[PDB]
Amino acid sequence: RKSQEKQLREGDPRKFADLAASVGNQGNYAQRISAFDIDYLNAVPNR
Amino acid sequence: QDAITAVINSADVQGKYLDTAALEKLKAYFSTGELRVRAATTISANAAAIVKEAVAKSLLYSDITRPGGNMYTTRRYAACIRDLDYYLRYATYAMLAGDPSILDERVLNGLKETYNSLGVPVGATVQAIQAIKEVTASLVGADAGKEMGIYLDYISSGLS
Amino acid sequence: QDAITAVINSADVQGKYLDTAALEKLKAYFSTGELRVRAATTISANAAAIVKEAVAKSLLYSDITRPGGNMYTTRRYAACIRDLDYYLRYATYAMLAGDPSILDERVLNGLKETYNSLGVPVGATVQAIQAIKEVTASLVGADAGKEMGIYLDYISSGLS
Amino acid sequence: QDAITAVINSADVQGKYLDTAALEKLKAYFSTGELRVRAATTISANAAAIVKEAVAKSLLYSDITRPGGNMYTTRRYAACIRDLDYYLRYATYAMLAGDPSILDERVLNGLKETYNSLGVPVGATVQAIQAIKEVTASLVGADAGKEMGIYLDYISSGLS
Amino acid sequence: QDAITAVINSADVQGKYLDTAALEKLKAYFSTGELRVRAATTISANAAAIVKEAVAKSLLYSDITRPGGNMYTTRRYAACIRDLDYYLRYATYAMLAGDPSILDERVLNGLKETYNSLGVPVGATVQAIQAIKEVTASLVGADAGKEMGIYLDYISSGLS
Amino acid sequence: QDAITAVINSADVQGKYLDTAALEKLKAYFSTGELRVRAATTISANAAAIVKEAVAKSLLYSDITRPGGNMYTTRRYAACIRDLDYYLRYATYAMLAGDPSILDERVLNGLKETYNSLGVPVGATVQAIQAIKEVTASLVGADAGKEMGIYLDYISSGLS
Amino acid sequence: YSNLYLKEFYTPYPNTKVIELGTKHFLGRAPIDQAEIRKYNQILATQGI
Amino acid sequence: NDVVIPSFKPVQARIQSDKTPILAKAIADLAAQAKQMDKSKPLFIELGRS
Amino acid sequence: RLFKITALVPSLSRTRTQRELQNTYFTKLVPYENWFREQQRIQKAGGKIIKVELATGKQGTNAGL
Amino acid sequence: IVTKSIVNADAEARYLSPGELDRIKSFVAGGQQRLRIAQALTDNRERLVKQAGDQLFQKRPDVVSPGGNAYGQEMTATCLRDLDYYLRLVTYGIVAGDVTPIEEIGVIGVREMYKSLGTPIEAVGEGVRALKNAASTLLSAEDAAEAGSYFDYVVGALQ
Amino acid sequence: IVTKSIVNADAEARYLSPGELDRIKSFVAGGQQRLRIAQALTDNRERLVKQAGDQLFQKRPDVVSPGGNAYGQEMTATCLRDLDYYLRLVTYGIVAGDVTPIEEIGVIGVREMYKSLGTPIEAVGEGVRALKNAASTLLSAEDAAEAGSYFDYVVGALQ
Amino acid sequence: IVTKSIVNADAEARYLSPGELDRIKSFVAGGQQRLRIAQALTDNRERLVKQAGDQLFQKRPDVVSPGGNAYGQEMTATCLRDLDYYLRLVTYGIVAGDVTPIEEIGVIGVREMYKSLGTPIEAVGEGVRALKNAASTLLSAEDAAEAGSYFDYVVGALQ
Amino acid sequence: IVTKSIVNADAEARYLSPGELDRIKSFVAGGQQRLRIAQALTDNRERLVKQAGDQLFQKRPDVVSPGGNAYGQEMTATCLRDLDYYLRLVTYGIVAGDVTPIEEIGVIGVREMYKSLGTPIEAVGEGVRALKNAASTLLSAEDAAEAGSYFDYVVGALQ
Ligand SMILES: CCC1=C(C)/C(=C/C2=NC(=C\c3[nH]c(/C=C4\NC(=O)[C@H](C)[C@H]4CC)c(C)c3CCC(=O)O)/C(CCC(=O)O)=C2C)NC1=O
Ligand SMILES: CCC1=C(C)/C(=C/C2=NC(=C\c3[nH]c(/C=C4\NC(=O)[C@H](C)[C@H]4CC)c(C)c3CCC(=O)O)/C(CCC(=O)O)=C2C)NC1=O
Ligand SMILES: CCC1=C(C)/C(=C/C2=NC(=C\c3[nH]c(/C=C4\NC(=O)[C@H](C)[C@H]4CC)c(C)c3CCC(=O)O)/C(CCC(=O)O)=C2C)NC1=O
Ligand SMILES: CCC1=C(C)/C(=C/C2=NC(=C\c3[nH]c(/C=C4\NC(=O)[C@H](C)[C@H]4CC)c(C)c3CCC(=O)O)/C(CCC(=O)O)=C2C)NC1=O
Ligand SMILES: CCC1=C(C)/C(=C/C2=NC(=C\c3[nH]c(/C=C4\NC(=O)[C@H](C)[C@H]4CC)c(C)c3CCC(=O)O)/C(CCC(=O)O)=C2C)NC1=O
Ligand SMILES: CCC1=C(C)/C(=C/C2=NC(=C\c3[nH]c(/C=C4\NC(=O)[C@H](C)[C@H]4CC)c(C)c3CCC(=O)O)/C(CCC(=O)O)=C2C)NC1=O
Ligand SMILES: CCC1=C(C)/C(=C/C2=NC(=C\c3[nH]c(/C=C4\NC(=O)[C@H](C)[C@H]4CC)c(C)c3CCC(=O)O)/C(CCC(=O)O)=C2C)NC1=O
Ligand SMILES: CCC1=C(C)/C(=C/C2=NC(=C\c3[nH]c(/C=C4\NC(=O)[C@H](C)[C@H]4CC)c(C)c3CCC(=O)O)/C(CCC(=O)O)=C2C)NC1=O
Repeated sequence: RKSQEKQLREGDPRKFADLAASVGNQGNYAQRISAFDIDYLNAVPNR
Repeated sequence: QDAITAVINSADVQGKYLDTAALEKLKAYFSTGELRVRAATTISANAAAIVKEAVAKSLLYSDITRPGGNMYTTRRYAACIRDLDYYLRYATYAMLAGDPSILDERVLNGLKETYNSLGVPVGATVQAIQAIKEVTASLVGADAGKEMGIYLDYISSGLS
Repeated sequence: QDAITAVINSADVQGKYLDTAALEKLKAYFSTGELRVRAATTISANAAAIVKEAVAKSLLYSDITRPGGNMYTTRRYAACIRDLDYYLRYATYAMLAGDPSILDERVLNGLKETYNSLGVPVGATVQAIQAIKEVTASLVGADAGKEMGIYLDYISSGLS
Repeated sequence: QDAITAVINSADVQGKYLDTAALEKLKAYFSTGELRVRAATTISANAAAIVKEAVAKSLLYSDITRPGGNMYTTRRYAACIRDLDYYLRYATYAMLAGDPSILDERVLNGLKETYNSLGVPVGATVQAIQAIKEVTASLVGADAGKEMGIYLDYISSGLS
Repeated sequence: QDAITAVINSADVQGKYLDTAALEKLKAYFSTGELRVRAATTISANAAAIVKEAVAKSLLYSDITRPGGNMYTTRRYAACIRDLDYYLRYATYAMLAGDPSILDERVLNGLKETYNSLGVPVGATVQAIQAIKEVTASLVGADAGKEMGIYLDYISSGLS
Repeated sequence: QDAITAVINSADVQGKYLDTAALEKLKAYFSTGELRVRAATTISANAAAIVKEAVAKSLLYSDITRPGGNMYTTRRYAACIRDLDYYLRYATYAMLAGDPSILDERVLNGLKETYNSLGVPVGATVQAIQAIKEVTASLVGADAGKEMGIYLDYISSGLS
Repeated sequence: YSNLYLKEFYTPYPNTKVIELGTKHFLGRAPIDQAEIRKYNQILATQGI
Repeated sequence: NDVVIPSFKPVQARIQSDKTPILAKAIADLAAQAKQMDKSKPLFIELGRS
Repeated sequence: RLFKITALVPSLSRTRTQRELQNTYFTKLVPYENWFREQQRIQKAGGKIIKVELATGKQGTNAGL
Repeated sequence: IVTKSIVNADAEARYLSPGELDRIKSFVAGGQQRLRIAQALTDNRERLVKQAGDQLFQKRPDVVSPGGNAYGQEMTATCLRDLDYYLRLVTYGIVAGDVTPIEEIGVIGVREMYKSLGTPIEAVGEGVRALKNAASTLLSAEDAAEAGSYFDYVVGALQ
Repeated sequence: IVTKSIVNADAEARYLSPGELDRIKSFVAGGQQRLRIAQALTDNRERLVKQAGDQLFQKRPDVVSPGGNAYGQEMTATCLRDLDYYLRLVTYGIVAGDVTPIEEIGVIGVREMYKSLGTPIEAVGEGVRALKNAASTLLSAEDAAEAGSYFDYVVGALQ
Repeated sequence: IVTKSIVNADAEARYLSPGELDRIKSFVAGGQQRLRIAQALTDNRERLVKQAGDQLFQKRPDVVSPGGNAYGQEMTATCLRDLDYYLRLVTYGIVAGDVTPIEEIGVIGVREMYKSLGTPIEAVGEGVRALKNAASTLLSAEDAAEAGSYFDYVVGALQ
Repeated sequence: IVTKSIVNADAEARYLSPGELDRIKSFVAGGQQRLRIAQALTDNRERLVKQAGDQLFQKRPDVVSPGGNAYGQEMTATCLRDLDYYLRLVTYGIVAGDVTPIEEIGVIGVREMYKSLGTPIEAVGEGVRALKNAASTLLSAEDAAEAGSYFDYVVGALQ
């Protein structure tokens, strides 16, 4: 309790934390394509 | 050299004072310097994106990056990116000077000697400079893209 | 040195007599000496309470008084109280003189050498002097707290 | 110098041949060289991860990376990463040599002079080298982490 | 550094935005820049005349230019003119920057070491810089001569 | 006084009008005023139960309610109930104003001297006010509970 | 380039001192200010001598 | 063996901005420029400014 | 990997009174990663680069230089 | 309206009424429109004050007559500053919802003041009426009813 | 820009050439517009960081994705703090008129810092591009051009 | 002045710093005044060479004297042709804005040329000073300042 | 007088005792009379040096006599310059309230200086006595008492 009561110093990471929550945007989900079925030797295109 | 310095030199070697045609040339340069500076700023913005888009347009997924090609080894890929960054940067300098003499003095001097010594393919370089020119003419607009494409085509024509 | 002695010295090294600007400086000092003396009296009242409140604000219940910190040993806690009492006392002397030269001559002379020799943390000292300044500016009022905070911030700035 | 070269030197300055105690020292070195080489390989694996974890343990989210601290400017952050990579690399060299003389000759020679000239905090450097030592002793195991921590503590003790 | 760059740095190391006192400092600099530029122009006019008048005021017809003095040899007279031109030029730079840090960084760094190594008399140099200051304060006016004499007296005080 | 009249008084001492900073403060006050109204209703619901739970948690079955204490007598117990009822009511008023100065001017003017002269203990009142703060924070909610607790702690700090 | 010079000046001397001993030999004079020590220290950092 | 020049110790100046006394005269003259009547806009708005 | 270069330097700034013949024109070998900044430095003086030739190196080889 | 409700419930022994809490809720709901009206009146300070003062001198030429009080450039500048002060207090009252800022800054002792200054009260009142008419023409219609009714309080309280 | 010309003429033994004095006089003339642009970017900082985080996390969702660096509230707060730092350095470069006091604090060693932090530099460049777009919407045309100047320098520097 | 900034930023691996872009934009703005000054010095050349020969041969009569170099009509015609050359190079430097295309043609090897021609260089410096005085009489104040700039460079160069 | 009490309480480990604070408050009160006395002695300096040289050379004619030191115009000008110096130090001691900043510059090594200059010290004491008499004629009674204080200190010091 005595670590939270001093004061967050200027230029902290917490001040911009609230802004991050406001923007939201959870990142994208996994593609699900499996590296065993990619067939990478045939899948690469020339040019 | 400049366009200003070229006009001053052409007036100097005759012993001529600055007549009205030279003043017309300098005033045309002072008119075009606005878009020259704005074009140089936005080309200095995203030069790496221009080089990336140019190799993705022209050189990637060919046989050149396959084994046997000249861009197979990763030091050769880095040298390719370096050469394209050189072409774009010196074309920016020649665009802001308004005179292609720095291309003749600093880039196009002994370059075919080097590219025939190392076995560098010349036609793929010309097509890469062409893709550079298309990308920066799209990025900067048509009106400054003309002057950018003039010096990039100067590099392409002197290379061939 | 004083503010009086500094004015006399600045008039002396030119060989100048006391002109009207120096008389303005001395008369401003003779105007401000009232609150200077009253502030020095009430700071001399409760210096121990100021140091106690300052360590309770800044240094206590941190890792500094925990083992591993620089104020863990009880002789080091007593040395901390001694250093803070020194800062407050010499700031009182510099406030009543109206000239920070005694801080430069008696406190700030070889102090960073000592604090880097002993491994004393400098930022915690600066914070403690800041808490001293806030406590005495609350205790004495704003009008003399400005002049007290000037010399305490002088000690803090020379320490850093 | 080596442990081999130190044994040969200590036998040489007496004019002594290789007696059985020196052969014991060399055979102990030839026994320990297995884990010496394996430890050096896995430390050369992920040195950047070790330095990243060490600054995340010790130096990050402090006042040192805040403005006013010595790691605020981004060139100073890059110099901090460079110094920690130096400490880890030369500790790897001293671990594989089995003799701390290269630390005395190449790192610890004029380093306190430099760190007191630039105003670099010494205690934060010692704690960063300590966090380096804990991370690599976790990463390599206890049996080679002892010998890694010996030379890292040698750097820490000579720095102080 | 500048006065602008010093204000920006002092606001930066706190993490502070540009408060009204810093804006007052920058607006005072933007007020004084007029006479700063005009003074720098007329000092760049006749620097050789200023150095000539200064050596004719202070150093000439003394024992210093007599044999046995430090300005007897003609290469030493040329080195004297070079040093005085350096003092005037760097004082012009510090006057136009409005911050004496370039004097501390480029002139006053290792200068007493050099002048005590070569046996250069320091007091005659101080009197020559004083004569420089009087000549340029007469030449530029009192209002810019104050700011010129501040940095010339800074060089004189750091030299002693 | 309100938060609105505080904003108006601050702008009136400045001598300017209500532009965007004061307008944004007023928009903030309006947005919290909705939940402030809802909290005023839910506090005026069961003020008697709040005082009853507070005295049952804190003051009952102690030495002050026993014979030989300040709350022994029936008129003294009724005065205690009405004082806690006041502290709740004026903390409700200071919550709805968004401003503690009306609360200070109303009760903290003379309650210090009154509790001094009557021999009323201060710390038991501070404990009772803290019990009111816990009961109202449990009853109303989180953010309106801490809004109530700000002014209740203001009362408890003014009595101490 | 030769390993001789590597054994005379790089091996008994640190990375800080080799900058001055390397600009004394080639350029004929000490390094000028701190930034000229910083660039050469980065070159001795991620590249060889 | 000891290093001849380890680094360059940064030295602080003994004048920051309080001197340079018409940068300093400008601080004052311009701070007092704000509160002298500023006649550019109508006069009635310029008697009501504290 | 070395190059054989023949090049010329202008020396425009000062009127040299010494021999200074080697510098204006030379035929020298330069290593691989060195010819880069040599190229750049020769172009800084406006120097003509006459002929670049391979001395050492087979082009198109990847390992072993 | 919060201060007045609190002191009215302070005179009694009881809390704030449900009716009064509805008043505070409706005042909060209309507060954003009141800030818009304050925005328009802040940004139209110059021309509103000048048009109202010149309408006053159009109606009442006695003040700018040489026997009058507002004779001369400085006196008429102070006249326009008085109208500026009253428009500022009207904006404060539009924002607060009370008339206690208008009252205790500019209403409560103004008769004795303008008696000792030699200034007629009715011409002040006619100038504030001109301000009411001008700000009524600038704003939206029932928004102008809102602004002009606070102006109406100032006009009726000056006389 | 004065330190630039001073060290530029200081490497030479010559004085400051009067064309450099002309450029200093012109910068001294334009300093008032520079100060207004810097104050306009100053007071509206949290809007710019909000819209920059908006446009960035709409553009690149991998920092939002748990494999990326800016995953969670603490890491996304550090991300918006980095964008706040870069906006602050852009205001410094707007006042100073030349990109030295912003490159000295934000550019000169940024690639190895972000490499040993794990974050990609292209996402930071896209964040400064979003800051440039939001400040272009916030300012007028001649102000957005002169702000997009230094924003453009940062975007070119981070790549 | 564009070649100066270009080779200045070209020795470095950095781009053109935008303070240099500001000085190029300011030179682009002042180019019209530069062109008018150059045309005014252009059309009035023979007056300037006449008054320069006037003031020089009044100042130094040894070139007129038969031991000096400019003795006779042919040598004095070559002398005024040299002054014509220097006026032409001054107009080139006025247009270019920086003294590179005039030093490249008239300054960089002039001392050994005039030494192996027998002429003194101080008389040439006095001739360019006379050209500066005559052009100062020919132009307005802000034009004579900016012409005496490059004339001053030539006078300092010939010494 | 503040440095006196400060080093006085500083040799001890105690604070400034409040009787010393009373004497500092009283000196702070009398500082205005001190400043008026110092300005009155300031503006009338050349009268005081004239009358001091008058009364001294009437009193002791050996400095006028060629065996004495102050023989000739140069030596008598140096003599009146010494009297000017001592009047200046007396004004310093009048402002400072205690004789430390005047003894530090004029008293502490004066006997060996005047001994190795050849001048007698008693004539200097008579000169400061003449300065005291002229300033006693120049000032009022309570001002001449407080000036003759420090003049008396100098006269006692030179003997
Ligand atoms: C400023 C003007 C300028 C240029 C252009 C220049 C080019 C240049 N390109 C080189 C190599 C190279 N250049 C290329 C470039 C290419 N090969 C391809 O397949 C593509 C068609 C093309 C890229 C678009 C490659 C792949 C190498 C690597 C050869 C090697 O090093 O093994 C080399 C050999 C040494 C080195 O890179 O560091 C030079 C000097 N030097 C200059 O001073
Ligand atoms: C008048 C000016 C003046 C000062 C300040 C001064 C300081 C001073 N502080 C010392 C120690 C110390 N100073 C501190 C102070 C601190 N360490 C912390 O963690 C805090 C940040 C800070 C207290 C606020 C401590 C803890 C020691 C004990 C070190 C030791 O003795 O083992 C010592 C070593 C010997 C001794 O105390 O008796 C000196 C000389 N001397 C002076 O003449
Ligand atoms: C509306 C603002 C306001 C307040 C708060 C107020 C308080 C107040 N409390 C009083 C007494 C009292 N106050 C207390 C209070 C307490 N005893 C304790 O042990 C506890 C610490 C505390 C109860 C929580 C007691 C016991 C008395 C009567 C003491 C006596 O018999 O004289 C009196 C003297 C007259 C009386 O009421 O009997 C006043 C005026 N007056 C005001 O105008
Ligand atoms: C092989 C042995 C060896 C070391 C260690 C070495 C260090 C060294 N560290 C330096 C700077 C620095 N060193 C640090 C390091 C630190 N500051 C802190 O706050 C932390 C406690 C610590 C990092 C853990 C920093 C921040 C600078 C930047 C100072 C500056 O350049 O402005 C410099 C100045 C020039 C430069 O970096 O390029 C040297 C020479 N040189 C060597 O040859
Ligand atoms: C915020 C509340 C407030 C008000 C209302 C106010 C009025 C006010 N009006 C004044 C003068 C004046 N006021 C007027 C007013 C008028 N001319 C007329 O005939 C009209 C009826 C009226 C215009 C509405 C005139 C002519 C003077 C100058 C009188 C003098 O200088 O003696 C003065 C004295 C000079 C000054 O300090 O400006 C005050 C204080 N001050 C306040 O703080
Ligand atoms: C003013 C000069 C300056 C810079 C440039 C700077 C960068 C900086 N970025 C950091 C972290 C960070 N920086 C980012 C960055 C990003 N989020 C992303 O996905 C993007 C790639 C990018 C921003 C949109 C993240 C995610 C962290 C936290 C990483 C970690 O905790 O390991 C940290 C370590 C934590 C801290 O102490 O703040 C520093 C020092 N600090 C400075 O003082
Ligand atoms: C544009 C660059 C440029 C310069 C500077 C230049 C100088 C120049 N001056 C020359 C002669 C001369 N120059 C002068 C000069 C002077 N009369 C005096 O007394 C004064 C010292 C001075 C001028 C006022 C004289 C007298 C001669 C003829 C000398 C002779 O015939 O030997 C000649 C040889 C004759 C010729 O071919 O014109 C050259 C080349 N030529 C150039 O193309
Ligand atoms: C402010 C402190 C201070 C003192 C006290 C002072 C004394 C002083 N008196 C001097 C000379 C002198 N002083 C006197 C003095 C006198 N004429 C007489 O007959 C009387 C005995 C006496 C004055 C009435 C004379 C005659 C000389 C010239 C002696 C000589 O040239 O050898 C000189 C040497 C010449 C000079 O540089 O002025 C000094 C330094 N200088 C100082 O800076």
